[PDB]
Amino acid sequence: MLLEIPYMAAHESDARRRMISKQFHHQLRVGERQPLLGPPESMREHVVAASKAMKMGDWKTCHSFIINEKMNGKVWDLFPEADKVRTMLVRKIQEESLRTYLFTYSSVYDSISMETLSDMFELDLPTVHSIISKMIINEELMASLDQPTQTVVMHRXXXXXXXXXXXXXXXXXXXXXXXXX
Amino acid sequence: KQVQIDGLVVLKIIKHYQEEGQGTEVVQGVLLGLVVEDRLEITNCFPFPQHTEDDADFDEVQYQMEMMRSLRHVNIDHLHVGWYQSTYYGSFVTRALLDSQFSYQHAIEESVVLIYDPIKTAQGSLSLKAYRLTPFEYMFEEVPIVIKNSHLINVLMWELEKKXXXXXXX
Amino acid sequence: LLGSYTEDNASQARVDAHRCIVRALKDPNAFLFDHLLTLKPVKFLEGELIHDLLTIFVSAKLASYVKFYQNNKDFIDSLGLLHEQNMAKMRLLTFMGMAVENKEISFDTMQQELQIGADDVEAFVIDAVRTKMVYCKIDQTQRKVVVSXXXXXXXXXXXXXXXXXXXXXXXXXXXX
Amino acid sequence: GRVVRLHPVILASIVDSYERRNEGAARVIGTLLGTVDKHSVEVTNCFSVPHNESEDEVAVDMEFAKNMYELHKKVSPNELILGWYATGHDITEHSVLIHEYYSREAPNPIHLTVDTSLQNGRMSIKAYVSTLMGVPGRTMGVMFTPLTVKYAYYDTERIGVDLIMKTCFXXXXXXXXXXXXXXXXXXXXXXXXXXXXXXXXXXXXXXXXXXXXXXXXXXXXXXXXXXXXXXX
Amino acid sequence: AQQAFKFCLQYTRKAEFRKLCDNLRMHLSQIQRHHNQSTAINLNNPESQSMHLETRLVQLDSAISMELWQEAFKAVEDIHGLFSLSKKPPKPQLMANYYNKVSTVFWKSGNALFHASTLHRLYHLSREMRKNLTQDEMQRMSTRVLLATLSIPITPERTDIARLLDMDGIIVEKQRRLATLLGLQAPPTRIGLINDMVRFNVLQYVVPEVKDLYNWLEVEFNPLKLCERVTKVLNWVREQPEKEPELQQYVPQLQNNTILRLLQQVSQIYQSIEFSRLTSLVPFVDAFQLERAIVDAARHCDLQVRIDHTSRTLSFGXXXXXXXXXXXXXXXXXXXXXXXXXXXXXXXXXX
Repeated sequence: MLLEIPYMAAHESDARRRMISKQFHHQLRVGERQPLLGPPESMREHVVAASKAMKMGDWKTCHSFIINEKMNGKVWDLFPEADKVRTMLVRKIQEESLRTYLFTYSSVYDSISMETLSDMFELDLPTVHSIISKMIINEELMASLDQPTQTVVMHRXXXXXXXXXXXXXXXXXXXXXXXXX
Repeated sequence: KQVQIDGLVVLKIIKHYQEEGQGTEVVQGVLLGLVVEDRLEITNCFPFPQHTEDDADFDEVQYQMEMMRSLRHVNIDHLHVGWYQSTYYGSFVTRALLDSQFSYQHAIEESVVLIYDPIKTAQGSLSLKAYRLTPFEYMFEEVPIVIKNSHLINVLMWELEKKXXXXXXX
Repeated sequence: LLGSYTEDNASQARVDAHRCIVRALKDPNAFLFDHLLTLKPVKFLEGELIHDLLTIFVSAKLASYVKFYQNNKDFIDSLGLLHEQNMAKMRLLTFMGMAVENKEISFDTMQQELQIGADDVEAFVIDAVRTKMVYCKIDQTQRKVVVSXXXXXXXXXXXXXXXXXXXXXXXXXXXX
Repeated sequence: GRVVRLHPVILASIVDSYERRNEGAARVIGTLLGTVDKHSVEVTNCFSVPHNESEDEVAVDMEFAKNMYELHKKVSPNELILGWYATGHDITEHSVLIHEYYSREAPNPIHLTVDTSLQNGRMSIKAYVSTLMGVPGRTMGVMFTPLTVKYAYYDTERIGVDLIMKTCFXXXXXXXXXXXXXXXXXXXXXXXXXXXXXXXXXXXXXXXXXXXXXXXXXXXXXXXXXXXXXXX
Repeated sequence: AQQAFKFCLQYTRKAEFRKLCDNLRMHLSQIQRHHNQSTAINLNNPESQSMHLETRLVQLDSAISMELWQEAFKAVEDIHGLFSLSKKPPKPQLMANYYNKVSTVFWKSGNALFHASTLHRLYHLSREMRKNLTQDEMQRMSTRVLLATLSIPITPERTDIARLLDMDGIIVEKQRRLATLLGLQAPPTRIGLINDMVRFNVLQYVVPEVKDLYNWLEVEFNPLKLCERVTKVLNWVREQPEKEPELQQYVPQLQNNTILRLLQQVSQIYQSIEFSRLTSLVPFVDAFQLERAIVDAARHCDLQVRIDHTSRTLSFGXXXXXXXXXXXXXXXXXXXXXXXXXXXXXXXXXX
């Protein structure tokens, strides 16, 4: 979940910088195509609800659901350190959910506030700015951050994109030439 | 008053009448289109099946409803603006045809009756007319029919013997 | 509607003119009152209240009503609830007066003449009666509204020009 | 089959079908009727179909085919269901799959593309039947065979066409314009998603050298750009 | 069978209950095959069916009580298919319990239209029985039914899109068969369902506050006054023991509907409104939850927005481009109005 969700979301974003596979992804797909959607009972359904909650950007809901799926399962109760892992997972989920949020909502948002985002994801700014900048640089996202005012920018580039397309076309042509030969 | 008849409407009416003529059974159908201003646009038609019944009561409302619904999935989605028939008798021989028109007029007072003659229609001479009832007086009168074709349609028609945004704006 | 009202004014008893004036000034499609005001029956001094209403709806703004409210049936309008339909119309007519003088209208000026909240202001501009009356572009960043018998004459001239323009466009299409 | 003849009515019917919607981007689909029992397929009538395309997938109304055909049969049993048409102007990626659907009604399926935009004067029609040449040592692969077309008319229609060419010899549209304006007021995001799509198509082609899919995507992107220009 | 199901409920044997149900399915499939064979149970006979139907009814009940909702939904169609074959009517007692179960299933299912339908089916059936019945229940049930219909997610479909593609929603609903399954001629809209709510019998026993709410939101909705009206109306519901109970469980969807309407109306009123003002204009649980709602409304295409977090402003549409196509869209509307007006004038000409 933690691994494949932000990469899925981005794909939903359609930036498609990288492709990632997340376990239990197939099960989630089956649920979506299900005629009936019940409130979670089996553990995979609690995990599932946590996933969709991550998609919509409610991290609190997601954290809640894992316990709810877990409680019937007793899955997290079988570890001696369970508290520690609860808080640790709470943090990692905070991070990845912040990522997911940013991925899905960058379409309609041209600009952002690191202070508000920091408070609302319960993630200190040092983490926020880091995650966002890292990701943007890694995915080649047309996004710009002013560290001084702590603000972000998106929704752009056209000229560059066209240049890329041209390159691809050239490649295809070369291939055809091979066959012709 | 003017009835504008489209390319497919005119060709379907001539085709159907001639097919009807081989049958020896009179052919009727419905005209689809738009009442614009006084003027009426006939953009398409469809044939009604041959009935044992003559003139009025010929119409099959189950056939009509099915055909209209299936066309609607089709783009045109156009009001029934009247009916066409092929009737041999001339001139103005039959009383019975007119009453049909009264039924159409009661449904929609703007309705038009077109009559085509598939036997006397010959190259250089289409024999067709369009009528409405009058509102010692005569019962009905005839309005001349013009033809509307797009530039695309004109090019298409020229393949015989070959040797959308715009329309909206207009 | 002007036709129907003029025909009625010139056939009905003079006693029916006050009600006709209330009807005209409450009618959703009517913004021009000059032809009605100019009617000889309309002209008469005795229907002083009616004449005042005509001046108010033919020539004045919302401000002019406020100035004269103690001598016009503002109170009667309040009792009736007629005024709000009338109040709305006078505010619409005020926008028309402003647009005659200037094709760019600052929000601050409108609000004072409007006597309405700036946030609301756009809503009032937004409302359809206003839209039919006026076509304009709202500039929130610059806080302005760009709004590009006597009036009828001018309108006529415009219409003629408009037709010519449309013809040009059609001609081009026909060519293609 | 060696060749195809098409009646002028079919050309005009396809154009009329396309015209009512008033969509440049949209491609309309329907049924053709006539006689395919000889080496010359004669296309003599047609009717429109409800049709929608989402992504690769497209929906055709099977019940509509059966119900309209049944009425056609009551008018004239001589005009058999022999294939389908669309407004093109070119073969599309989904066409071999759509063609497999029409095969159920009749076989072999025949596809008439009617270029209702009429970019090329010589042909308003391209005709195809599905067949596979095959590869030795490998399973046969389906493909469209291009058949020559001519426009021909029975006497009735000849008379009709000559009569029509004698002199030579809006709310929906407004709504469409509004939609175009809305697209324009949004085109910065649709640009960036058409840039990606274009790249995708290129990728597909590369794989082929999938290729067809990529090509289709590229075409779609181009179409979307053209529609943006027309709106402007 | 009845004994077996009671066993499953009493000992929470959920895994076995599911298997029990499947066994019952296999048994019934056999009978149709069996019927051709001699000595087969006669699915033509009413007593035989009444027994089978009675079992499936209980299957639905236990399913709900064991919170096995997916199994519940499967058992509902099991029940449905038997009712179609059914000649003799079921006991209204056992039938009303059935509908009272469907309301729970569909509340959990998130299918609010089916939820309200099931409520209505139960109300129509509980009105008859008891022959003498409490009026205090008719009060709360009718109110519940009505509130659940106001509380339904907006069914509105865009005009521009529909003509071109006839497309609305995501769109996909795997519980679509169920509408046909409830003897409904077709899936309804919330406006349609409401009209039944609109009808006096639902209205007559309906608490007054809800009728007012319906006015405030569905009849004459004005953002500049909605907050006040709701503030004065919400006190009354809380005080009532029964009204509050009906109300407590619909707070969320109701709030969603109201806020959706506020966002749409603000989209109509403004072009670029301050984030402070927009959030301020419509009440929210939290400022950030309000932003969440606004984006959700945008994704479901009830509004198009661009949110600039830098300046704290929201725009309901590069800058000049967005103004140009807004102008075009205004001009178009103006033309339409003029055209329509001309038509009206034609009539005046005759006068």
